Amino acid sequence: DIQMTQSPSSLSASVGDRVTITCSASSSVTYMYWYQQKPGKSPKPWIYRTSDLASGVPSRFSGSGSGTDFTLTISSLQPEDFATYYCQHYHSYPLTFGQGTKVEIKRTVAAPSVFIFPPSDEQLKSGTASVVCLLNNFYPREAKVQWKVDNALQSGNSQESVTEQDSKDSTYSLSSTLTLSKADYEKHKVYACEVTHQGLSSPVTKSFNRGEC
Amino acid sequence: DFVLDNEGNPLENGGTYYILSDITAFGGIRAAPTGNERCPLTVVQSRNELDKGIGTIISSPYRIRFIAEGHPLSLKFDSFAVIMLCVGIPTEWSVVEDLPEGPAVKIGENKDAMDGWFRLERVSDDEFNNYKLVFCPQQAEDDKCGDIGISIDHDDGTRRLVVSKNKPLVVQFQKLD
Amino acid sequence: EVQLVESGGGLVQPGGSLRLSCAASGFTFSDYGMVWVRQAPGKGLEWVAFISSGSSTVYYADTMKGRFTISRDNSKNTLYLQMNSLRAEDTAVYYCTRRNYDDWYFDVWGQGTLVTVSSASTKGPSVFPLAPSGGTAALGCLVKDYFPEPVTVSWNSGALTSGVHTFPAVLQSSGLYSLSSVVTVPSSSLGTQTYICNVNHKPSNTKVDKKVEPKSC
Amino acid sequence: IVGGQEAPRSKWPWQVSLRVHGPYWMHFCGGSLIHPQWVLTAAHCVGPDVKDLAALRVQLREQHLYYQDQLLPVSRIIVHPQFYTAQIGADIALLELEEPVNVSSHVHTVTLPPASETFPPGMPCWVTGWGDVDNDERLPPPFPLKQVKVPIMENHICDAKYHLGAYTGDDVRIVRDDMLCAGNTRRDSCQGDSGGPLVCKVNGTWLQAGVVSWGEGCAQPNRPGIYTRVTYYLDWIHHYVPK
Repeated sequence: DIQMTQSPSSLSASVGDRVTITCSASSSVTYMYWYQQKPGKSPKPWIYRTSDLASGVPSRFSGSGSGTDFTLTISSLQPEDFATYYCQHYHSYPLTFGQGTKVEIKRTVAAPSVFIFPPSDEQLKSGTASVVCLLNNFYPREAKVQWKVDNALQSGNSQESVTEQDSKDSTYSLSSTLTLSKADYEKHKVYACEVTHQGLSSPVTKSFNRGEC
Repeated sequence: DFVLDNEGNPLENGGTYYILSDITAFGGIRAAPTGNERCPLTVVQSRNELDKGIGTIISSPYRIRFIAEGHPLSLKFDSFAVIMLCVGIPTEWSVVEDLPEGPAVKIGENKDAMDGWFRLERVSDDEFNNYKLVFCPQQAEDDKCGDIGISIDHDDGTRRLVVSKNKPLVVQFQKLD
Repeated sequence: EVQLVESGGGLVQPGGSLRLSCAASGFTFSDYGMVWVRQAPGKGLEWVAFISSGSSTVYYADTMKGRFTISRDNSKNTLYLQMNSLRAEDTAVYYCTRRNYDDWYFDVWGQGTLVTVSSASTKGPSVFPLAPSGGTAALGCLVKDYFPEPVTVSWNSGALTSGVHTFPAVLQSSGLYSLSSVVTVPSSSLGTQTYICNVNHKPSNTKVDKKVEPKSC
Repeated sequence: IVGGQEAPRSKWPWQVSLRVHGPYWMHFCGGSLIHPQWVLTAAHCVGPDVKDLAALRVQLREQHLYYQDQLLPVSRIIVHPQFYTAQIGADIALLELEEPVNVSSHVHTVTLPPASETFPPGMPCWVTGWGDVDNDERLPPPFPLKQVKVPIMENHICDAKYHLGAYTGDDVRIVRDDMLCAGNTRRDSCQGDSGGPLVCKVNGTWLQAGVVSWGEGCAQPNRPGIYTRVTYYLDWIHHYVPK
C-alpha cells in the first residue's frame, strides 16, 4: 500500500556540515515520522508529524516535506549524530519504514597501529592455526591487508572484520584472520601482514618466525 | 487537502478571495472587455503587479465548510464597478469552447457554456501555497480535465484565462477584509 | 519508569514455532496500541504487526500475515507474537514498541529479542589467547567456532574497558562464527598486570575466563 | 442546520463529529454510528485525497462541539470507489473504529433501512448537525447540536426543480437514483452538516434515510437539500459492516 524509498543509503560528512536525508512515499501521505538508531541499540523516536521533534532531540534536527517528498535535516552535524536514520509513514495499514541512511563522521587521517599474533599452542593441538593481524584506530575506513607466508601471497584463506566508528574519536579498527591447517602452518617459517593506508607514507609489514621465534 | 490562503488558513466554501500570481510580475484576476465585447466578459490576469484584482467567491456544492483539492468548484466574481449598461451581468466563471484562443474563461450569460466543474490542485514548492485551476467536463476522468493557462492576446497583450496544454497559471489566494 | 522487555527469542528449526512475549511496565498498558518491528542482522527496521488497546483491531505486514499472530493480555500487561512455519528469512531481532497516545509515533521500544531460524546445531566457543609481543602493547582473545550469535566479551570482569575493541563476528565456511576481542595496554604493565577475557555465550550456556600473558618467546 | 432547534441531550445518539488534526482537532464533517465499530459519512468529507489515520479522530455524540471532547482512533478509511471530482455522486464513505463503542441509551447506533424503503413524501424526517445556521452564518459558541424536521421531496419532482434557473438541459439528470431530496426555504442542512444523518421514523423505529451531501446554497428556493440515499448503498456498506 504505502511504500517508503529512503536516500542516500549511506553518507560521510564533516562536523558542522548541513546534512539532508530524503524519504519518498509511493503515494501521497499527510505526515512523516523519523527514528534514530545507534549500532547495537534500539531505535528512538526522533521526528513525528513531519516537523515535530521528540523530547530531548536537539534543535539542529528538523523535518519538512508534504505529499510524497519529505526530508530530515541536520543543520550542523555533530559527533553524537553518528547513527542510522529511518523514515516511517502512518497513513494506513500496512505500515512501512524506509531502508535507512547510515551517517558516518569525517575526521583527520590516522594511520593504523599494526600488530601480528601467531596461533596459540592450545589451538595448534586442535589441528587448526589462526594468524591474526590487527589494524588499530585508523581513519579513513579504506585499508588493504595482504598476507604473505614465506613471501608467497595468500588468497582465499583470510577473513576481515571491521568495528563501527569509535565513539571516542571516530576511528575504525580492523582484524584480518588467516586460517590454516596445522600441517600447512608447520610447513612454513615467515608469517607477514602487509598493510596499506592513506596515513602510511609506505606499506607497513608486521612479521614473526614460526612457533618459538 | 484543503486549499490554503496566503496566511495558511483553509479557503472557506463561499468565501471571497483575491486570486494573485505566484510571481511578482503579474497582478490579480479580473474582468476586461476583449475583441467585440460590450461588457467586461473575459476573465484575465492583470499586468499591473499592484492590482489585486476582483474578489472571487469560491464555492463547492458539497455541504463542507472548506474548499478541498479535488472537490468540484464554481467561481464567481463578487460585485465590481461596471458601465451603466453592464449592471446585472452574471459574474459566474464559465468555459466556452469554439473560440480562436481555445476554450476560454468568461463571465456573463453563456448559454453555450461547457457543462462541468472547476477544481484546485496544489503545485508543489513547500513553504508557499501555490495552486493551479483545472476545468473538468461533466463525468470526466482526471486525464480528460484541462489546466487553466494564459493566452496573451496577439494585438493587446491582455492575459486571457483559457484551457491550455502549455504552462498552467499558478496562483495564491488572499482573503478579503 | 516506562519500560518494555521482550523475551522468548532463540534458535528454532525452519518450519518451527515460537511465541515471543513483551512485558510492559510503568504505564496503563490497556490504553495503548502496540506493535512488533523486526530487524534482520545488518538490515533495516521492518514493521511486523499492530494491535489496538482492546485487541479488536490487528494488522500485519504482507510477508508475515497468517503465519504470525499478534495478541495481548491486558490483565498481565503483556504483548505476544505467535510465530509459526518459521523460515530462514525470519531471523531478526524482534522489537516490541508502544504507539504514542496523542501523536502515534513509536515512543518506547524494548531492547529486542534475537530469533535465529536455522537447522545448524548450537556449539560453544573455543577461546585462544592473542599473547602480547616501552610504549603500547596489544593483546586479545580469539573466540572460535560458535553458533548461534551472540557472544559477549569483557576484560578483567568489566574493570578493563579502555582501549578494548570487540570485533563483529564473521561467519566461516563451516557455518560457525568467530570473533576476536583486543585491548591496547602499556608495555610496562605486562608481567605485573593480569589480563583476563571473560567470554560469555548464553545460547550454549558457556562461560570461559582466559588469562592472556606473554609466552617463553 | 437552518431553522430548527437545539437537540435535547437524549436525542440522536448516533450523531458523530469527524475531527482533523491541526492547531486544534477541527470538526470537518458529521457522521453516524451504524455499527458499534463503524461510522457512516460522505465521501467528499474524507476524499478524494484521504488523510493519514493519525490525522483523524471520531467524536461520539456531544451536546456542545469542542466542550468535553473524547476522541477515538480509526483503523480504516473506505471511500466509495465510484466517487470522483467531475461527478456529484457516489458520495458515501465508511470509517472503521479501532474498538467497538460500548453502547448506552445516550450513545448507540442507528438502524439502516431495508432495501425496499423508498422514504416517500409525507414521512417524518429529521436532519441533525453542528453546521451553519444560514448561508455564510456560523453556528455560534457553545456550538449546540441542532435538529430540524425536513419535508421529503420525490426525486423526479426534485430533479425538475434543480433544472429551474440553470443552463443544464432537461435531457441530463441532476438528482440521481442514489440521491434523496429533503428540505425547504425554512428548514435544511448547511455547510458543516455534510456526512451527517437524515433519519425518518418508520413503524416505531428510526431509520437512516440519507447522508448530508450537497445542494445549491442552503434553504434556497427550488434548491432542496440533496442526500446520498442509504438504501442504494446497502450492498456496498454490507461488504464491510457486519449485518
